[PDB]
Amino acid sequence: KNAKQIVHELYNDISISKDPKYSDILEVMQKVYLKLEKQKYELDPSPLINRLVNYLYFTAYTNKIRFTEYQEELIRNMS
Repeated sequence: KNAKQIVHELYNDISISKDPKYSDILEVMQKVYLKLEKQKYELDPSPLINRLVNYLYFTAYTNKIRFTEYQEELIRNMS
């Protein structure tokens, strides 16, 4: 699984939720979606994915969000 594939898979599963607590995460991820298509991050998406992974845990803490095991697994894949 490459960066683009995992991000898309997580985005898709989170949007299935239909819980407003995830709206801010989805917002951030759409921007990550697009940046992954760019040249720079095409070569090395690592720094971008690391920022996303760190953002996910930080915001999850701040807003008391819980991810499912299925979602946590995908995040682990990213880290």
